Amino acid sequence: ARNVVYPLYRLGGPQLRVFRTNFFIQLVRPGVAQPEDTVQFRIPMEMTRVDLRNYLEGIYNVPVAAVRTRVQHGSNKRRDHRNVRIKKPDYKVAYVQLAHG
Amino acid sequence: KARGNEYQPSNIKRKNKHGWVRRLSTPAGVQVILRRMLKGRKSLSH
Amino acid sequence: ANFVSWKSRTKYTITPVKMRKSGGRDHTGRIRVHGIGGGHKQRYRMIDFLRFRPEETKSGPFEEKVIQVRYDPCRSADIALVAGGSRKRWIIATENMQAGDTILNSNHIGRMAVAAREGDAHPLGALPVGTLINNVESEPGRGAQYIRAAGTCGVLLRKVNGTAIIQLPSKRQMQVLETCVATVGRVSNVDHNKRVIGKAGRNRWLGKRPNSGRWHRKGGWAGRKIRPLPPMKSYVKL
Amino acid sequence: MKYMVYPQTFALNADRWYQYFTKTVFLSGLPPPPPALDLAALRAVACDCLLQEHFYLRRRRRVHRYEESEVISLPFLDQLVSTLVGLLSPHNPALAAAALDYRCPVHFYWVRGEEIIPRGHRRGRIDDLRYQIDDKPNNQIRISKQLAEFVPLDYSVPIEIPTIKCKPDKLPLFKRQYENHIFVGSKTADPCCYGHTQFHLLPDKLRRERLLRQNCADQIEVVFRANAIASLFAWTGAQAMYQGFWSEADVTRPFVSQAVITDGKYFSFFCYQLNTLALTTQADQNNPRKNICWGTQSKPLYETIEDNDVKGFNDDVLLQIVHFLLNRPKEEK
Amino acid sequence: GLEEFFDDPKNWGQEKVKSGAAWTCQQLRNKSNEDLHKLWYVLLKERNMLLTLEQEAKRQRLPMPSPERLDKVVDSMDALDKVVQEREDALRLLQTGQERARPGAWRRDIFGRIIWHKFKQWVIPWHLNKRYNRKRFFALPYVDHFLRLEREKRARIKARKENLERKKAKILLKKFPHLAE
Amino acid sequence: GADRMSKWTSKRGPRSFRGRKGRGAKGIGFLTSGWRFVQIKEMVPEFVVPDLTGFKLKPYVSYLAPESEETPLTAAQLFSEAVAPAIEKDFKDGTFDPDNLEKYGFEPTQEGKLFQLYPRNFLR
Amino acid sequence: AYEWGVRSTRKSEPPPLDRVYEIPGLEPITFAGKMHFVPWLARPIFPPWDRGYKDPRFYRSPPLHEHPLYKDQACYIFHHRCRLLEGVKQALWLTKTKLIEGLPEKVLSLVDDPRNHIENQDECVLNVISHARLWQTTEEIPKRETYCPVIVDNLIQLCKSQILKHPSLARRICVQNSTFSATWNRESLLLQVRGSGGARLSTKDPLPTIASREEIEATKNHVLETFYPISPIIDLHECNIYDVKNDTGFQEGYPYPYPHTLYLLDKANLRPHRLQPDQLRAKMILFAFGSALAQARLLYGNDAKVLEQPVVVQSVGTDGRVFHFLVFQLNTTDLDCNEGVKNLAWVDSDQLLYQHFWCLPVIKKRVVVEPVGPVGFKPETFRKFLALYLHGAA
RNA sequence: GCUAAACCUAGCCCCAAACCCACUCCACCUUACUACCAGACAACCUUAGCCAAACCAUUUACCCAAAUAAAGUAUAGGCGAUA
RNA sequence: GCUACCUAAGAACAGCUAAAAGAGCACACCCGUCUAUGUAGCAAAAUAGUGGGAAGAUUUAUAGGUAGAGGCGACAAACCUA
RNA sequence: CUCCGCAUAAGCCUGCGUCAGAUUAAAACGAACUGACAAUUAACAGCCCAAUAUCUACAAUCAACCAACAAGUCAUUAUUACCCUCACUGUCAACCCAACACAGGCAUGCUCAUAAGGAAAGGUUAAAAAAAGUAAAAGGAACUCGGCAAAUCUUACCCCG
Ligand SMILES: [K+]
Ligand SMILES: [K+]
Ligand SMILES: [K+]
Ligand SMILES: [K+]
Ligand SMILES: [K+]
Ligand SMILES: [Mg+2]
Ligand SMILES: [Mg+2]
Ligand SMILES: [Mg+2]
Ligand SMILES: [Mg+2]
Ligand SMILES: [Mg+2]
Ligand SMILES: [Mg+2]
Ligand SMILES: [Mg+2]
Ligand SMILES: [Mg+2]
Ligand SMILES: [Mg+2]
Ligand SMILES: [Mg+2]
Ligand SMILES: [Mg+2]
Ligand SMILES: [Mg+2]
Ligand SMILES: [Mg+2]
Ligand SMILES: [Mg+2]
Ligand SMILES: [Mg+2]
Ligand SMILES: [Mg+2]
Ligand SMILES: [Mg+2]
Ligand SMILES: [Mg+2]
Ligand SMILES: [Mg+2]
Ligand SMILES: [Mg+2]
Ligand SMILES: [Mg+2]
Ligand SMILES: [Mg+2]
Ligand SMILES: [Mg+2]
Ligand SMILES: [Mg+2]
Ligand SMILES: [Mg+2]
Ligand SMILES: [Mg+2]
Repeated sequence: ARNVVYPLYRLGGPQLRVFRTNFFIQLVRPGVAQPEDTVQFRIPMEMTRVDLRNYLEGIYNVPVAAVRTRVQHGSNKRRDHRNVRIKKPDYKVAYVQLAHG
Repeated sequence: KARGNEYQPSNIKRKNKHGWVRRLSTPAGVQVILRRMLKGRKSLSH
Repeated sequence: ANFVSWKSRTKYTITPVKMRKSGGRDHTGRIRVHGIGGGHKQRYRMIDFLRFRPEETKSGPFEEKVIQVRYDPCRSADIALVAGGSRKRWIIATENMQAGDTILNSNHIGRMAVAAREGDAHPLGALPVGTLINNVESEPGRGAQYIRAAGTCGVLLRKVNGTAIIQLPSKRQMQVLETCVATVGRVSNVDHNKRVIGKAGRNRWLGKRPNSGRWHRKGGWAGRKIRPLPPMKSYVKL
Repeated sequence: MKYMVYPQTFALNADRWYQYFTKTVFLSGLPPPPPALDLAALRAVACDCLLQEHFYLRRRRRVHRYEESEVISLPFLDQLVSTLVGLLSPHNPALAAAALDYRCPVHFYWVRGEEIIPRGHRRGRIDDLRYQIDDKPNNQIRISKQLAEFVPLDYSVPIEIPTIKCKPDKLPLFKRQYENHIFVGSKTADPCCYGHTQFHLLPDKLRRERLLRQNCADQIEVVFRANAIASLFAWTGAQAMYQGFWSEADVTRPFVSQAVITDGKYFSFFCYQLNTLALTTQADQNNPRKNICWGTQSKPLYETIEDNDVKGFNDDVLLQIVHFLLNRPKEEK
Repeated sequence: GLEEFFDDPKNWGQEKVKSGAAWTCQQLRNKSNEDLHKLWYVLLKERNMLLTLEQEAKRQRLPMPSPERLDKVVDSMDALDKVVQEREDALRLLQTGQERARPGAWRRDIFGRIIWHKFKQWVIPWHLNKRYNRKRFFALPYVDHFLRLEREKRARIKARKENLERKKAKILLKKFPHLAE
Repeated sequence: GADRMSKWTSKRGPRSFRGRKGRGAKGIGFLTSGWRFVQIKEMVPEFVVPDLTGFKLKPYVSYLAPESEETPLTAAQLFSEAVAPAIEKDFKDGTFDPDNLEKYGFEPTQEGKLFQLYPRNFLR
Repeated sequence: AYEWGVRSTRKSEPPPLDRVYEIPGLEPITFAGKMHFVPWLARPIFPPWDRGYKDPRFYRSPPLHEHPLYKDQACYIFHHRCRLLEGVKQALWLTKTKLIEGLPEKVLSLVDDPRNHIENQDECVLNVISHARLWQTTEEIPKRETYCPVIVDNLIQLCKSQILKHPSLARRICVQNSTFSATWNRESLLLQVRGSGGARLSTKDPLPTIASREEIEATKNHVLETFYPISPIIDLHECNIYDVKNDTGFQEGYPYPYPHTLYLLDKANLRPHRLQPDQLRAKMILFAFGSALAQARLLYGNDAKVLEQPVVVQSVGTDGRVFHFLVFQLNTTDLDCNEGVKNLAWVDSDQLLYQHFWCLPVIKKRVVVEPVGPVGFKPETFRKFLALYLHGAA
């Protein structure tokens, strides 16, 4: 989840479980040529590749083999009125490979 | 010889010389931060 | 400032220890002594100036075989690596000390004198009168401090009332107890004072920065000062 | 800038990409074929080596699963290769004079294809696509003579070489600039210049259990094929360039090599025949030659190890290893 | 599978798509926790679909078929979160009496300002934590002047606001005489 | 000469600065010798997705649903709905005691529970 | 005496405690209830804290005297890193053996037959040297850690290529990462050799006895040489937390139990790190004695007696250019006394395989002087190595 | 005829009255805005000068709890400036 | 973060004669003797030619230290953000 | 033409990729200006390593001969504890420090003349003065404070250090 305090873990102990996750993803069309089994998503910063794999395999039941994530940086070059930079938000681009051909 | 390039950028040096921890280490830096807060500066420390 | 002394090792060992130069700066970062800085990188080798240091589970006089005699950057003399029992130590080599020799460290004081065999350590009372010695200690168990430099040696001038009167290399008389352990003979590198630097770069190699170019007018302190010998310095407490 | 091609790779379907990069067609099975040996003794030696590395040797450390690979499998492979070549030297005289190298670097540098630079001041300019393979086979065998060709230099296959639909960067494959090396495991002055057999051990990262957990069950054979193709192509190209053949002076004779990939419990066997080095676009526009890589499915050498016994030893796998080691160069009249 | 990220193929390309109302707080309270969980997952799937559609519309420079659906889904999910939080807060108040689920305290900072410090989860005790001990939760007697200056600045701002409001009221009364009554 | 106004992220500074800064993702393991990362499955969050077969609820609600009054849930309301019937029944029957509030549903201490209300040791 | 460690580097003393604690019957008011430090309030006294649960990454071991295997008696352990001061003499004193210069006559004569010689011996050895020193890697000048084990492995393979001539050479293997431990007594001093690393030649046929019972009995006249005033246990790890066991390096049932030859390497790239030849020979002697003693204790029990069947172990210690050969025959297990039957050690010392190798050509006055290749090659060292390898088979 | 010119609000100032601030969630004293390990570092201490005395060295007004008046009176001061 | 000095761990120095060099000729590299141009200039100290050193008291990358009633200085009353 | 060029480090932060406009480039279409849309995917680096005691004299210079002084970056063991695995961050560009699209400053690896990178001339005419070069009859310092500059690549001295 996002903007939450994860309980501290100690050796042994229970399993960290999230019941109502607030991680929302969006399937975006790739801007460049990609392999057939490759799907591109835009995700928040707090979402890891393992979390994305579990999300897909538990919610949408999509077989997932490999996930590769990168951080995309928005442009802060634009100057609005009063000559103040406006920051385009940054995000995370994730590439997921289908696991059964 | 040619001058004007006395500023050679270095992030480690910049953060060590001027930073939140450096300011708060000594009471004088705390007073500097207080003056900046009172004036209303957007950037209190480097 | 952030000045942490490199002298942080608390256990003796013969392994050379990396030392950090100071450049004449104290713990505050200020130049307290001028003309110091740079030089060749040096490693410090610990020296056990307490010649009579019996190892654990043992007592009384002992003897050590001199494994090696070699050079030391931290001092003008030479360092002798020796082994006794199961303990290996560094000491200050005498004028004539080589591999295979067997030095004897003793604390026994008898009515008769001793042969004074070069590098052997004997108490001043045991040593004969008028004998050349080095590495003397001001107080029993304090350690050798007053004869260390290369080619320096004192002479046992007198033995009166359980006290030993020695002549320091500065020709001043020093009175100590007769139980102070001293090493016979002269220190190695007799010709140390005869060396020639040759070039201004050798001082830089030895880490001696050049003197300031300012012209200082000499005052009343200058000029030859013929003064009487200072009185005998006595550490015997009554 | 050049693509660092890794033989043992975590990429998915990397075998097809490596086939495209090396102009190699993959065939199933083994190449068609053109004193008494004690199979019982060979099996006993293999079992003794395995039991020494697993049970007999008294480890002084608590061996963890991550360490298990280098602790057990690598010394096991080295000792097995040494004992097998020692025993097969009477049967194959070439092994007596052969050089056995343990974990030596193997490098090969080649150029295939061209690209148009998308951005920068170099935009709209043709840039050659350069590749570099840096492999360190666990055990390899080198000789001063070349083995017989598996198939003629003009041999053709009906299977077409797969073509990638995007850039190699999507493999993923990354670019870096460093020194270009063409190495056969030894410098050019070594008399033993040709290769006989390589032995490769898969790392813990590409283990079968981890692949199953990551849903790469069908990717085990892909990883095996990719590692074999990359290693054998690099070795054969390095040998050819040592002999003096390059892109503009293609090989006049096939260069053959053999590889045994293993994960400590499963073994696979591959044969490679380099028939062309003209992989650049200019010299490949009209080049009909195709490199050929014969491969076999992975088979378990043993089932389980219990106390002082080895369960389900694979005489077929042992005999295939023996045949690979017994392959010998042709003798001239 | 990956089909759930897109709307119905028949609805693809339609100018407008019909949609219902958003779940209200009372309606969500009427439902059980498991029903709320399942409805939350359904709303999450719908929200992902709507976000994908909006992003693709921005990519293709075409208007979104129905932007209001995303707002309705967001409102429904916020209402579900509110209901769950209300239930959790009521249960916590009953069982323990603590208002907040995260321990905290009122601490004076190094600048003399009173703030709410929320405790963090650690393994070592509080005194053995070097980084925590490096923090200062007290103000030495050199911040009183700055506190007074900030108070005076706030007082000036408040006085300016009140005076401006009174001037505006006077101008309004001048323009409209009948407002005097 | 540095933009003080811009946000300090992991893309700025030398290699050590870039590697020691993160985007906010929670850790799921720890580092050991050789810079080797060991992942903890328990530290890795586990999604709990129920079965949506036969679930009659839908993302939207028909506009024909009648309007209802809004009453936020309170502690007193929850106590009246859950514990008050049992407490009243036991009081009328004479079996009520002031020592079995835990039997009625009270929790003396959150310690020893997988899910603790205060401090909250569970995720949403 | 002078005490090492200045007070500035030493840990600073805690600040003086407040006097409210000194005052009786008065409860101090501290900031323990505020969970943070304030100058005005007194400093609390914090009770010791125990983590409770065992965290492997944050584990503190119990005190040394509380360890289960703690003994006041000190055991002197010799391992691969230990470097003896006296060297060969100290090793002989510790191992209760007599030194004999030169390899055994049987071993030397094993290669006197030209049939046993390897085909193109000089050419093959020159190729091995060139491959290790120049052709090994892409580097222009390979380092000692690279070319010493390669030299040893290539020489072993070249010697093993004689299976056609000698079928018995197929009854041996080479084992790496083998560790053995042996323990004994010398003048009521507990000594333990823990040999780890190196290459162990493992066979299933024990080596024949080099010497004879007449020589074994005549060794009684020999007296061990002392090196006063240096204790024999110098430069050995004195330990109090130890265990006494007799491990041969392998569990029972190993097909190749007998140690034929132990190969020791001095491959450190630094001369200070590299052992002196005397220290390396002493290490070889100690390792061979430890292996022989472990085998003897396993076969004949832990009792102290004169071994009717002597145990012969070979050792080759090399630094890549210099080799040392040792044949150690253990004859007795009664090592406490300084008199009686003593073991034997035939040692050949300082055999140069070559004088120098030029990885790059030497050009002086635009004229090539020293071509690339070995200089001063000596095939006698390789002949002795081959004889040691073929001992027990030919 | 261009360039241009003109505007009436935003708001601000002095008083009066009244003693003002404080935490959707998450992050923020380490390189602040960085989920998660063995510390002990803790505050207190005359203001000085410019300037006037036509230099300057003693000296030279700086709200300290009721407006006014006593009163610029007593008193202090290179008995000067001035207080 | 320029500069004066110092501290910790690093890096570079082709080729020729002699080899023992705070040695010679001579590139990278450092410095800046003389001339010309420029003087709101390309540059709030530069360009071209010509020069001194170039295995050492040399040049240099990174982090830290010495702060003004001072630091630092192979004393030029140098340098301490033109 | 090739002063370079390619990559890393440091620095900056989307700053010549697509589409719709053309304000604007020290002329001008190019586009570095405006808005929207794409992007850089880890193997390469960063982010490491339990405790208590204990060990570590023998330089580098192809390290082998000699040869030194300035005396030198590059090691362990004993016991206890320890089943578990591939997370996170950087990856773009024609780019940094000098008010600039500044002839200045800028650390390394490879290439040693290039396989990579670029264009001194907007068009015309060929006045004076000025700047950079080439060539010159006879003489060869007679010029000038001075052989300053240019050419060829000398001899003998004096003062100071
Ligand atoms: K000296
Ligand atoms: K004045
Ligand atoms: K310039
Ligand atoms: K930039
Ligand atoms: K004149
Ligand atoms: Mg990444
Ligand atoms: Mg500036
Ligand atoms: Mg600088
Ligand atoms: Mg000194
Ligand atoms: Mg002087
Ligand atoms: Mg002077
Ligand atoms: Mg005045
Ligand atoms: Mg005046
Ligand atoms: Mg230094
Ligand atoms: Mg040179
Ligand atoms: Mg010179
Ligand atoms: Mg010169
Ligand atoms: Mg002067
Ligand atoms: Mg002057
Ligand atoms: Mg890596
Ligand atoms: Mg790049
Ligand atoms: Mg420079
Ligand atoms: Mg070009
Ligand atoms: Mg021009
Ligand atoms: Mg013109
Ligand atoms: Mg003329
Ligand atoms: Mg004239
Ligand atoms: Mg003339
Ligand atoms: Mg004239
Ligand atoms: Mg001239
Ligand atoms: Mg001079």
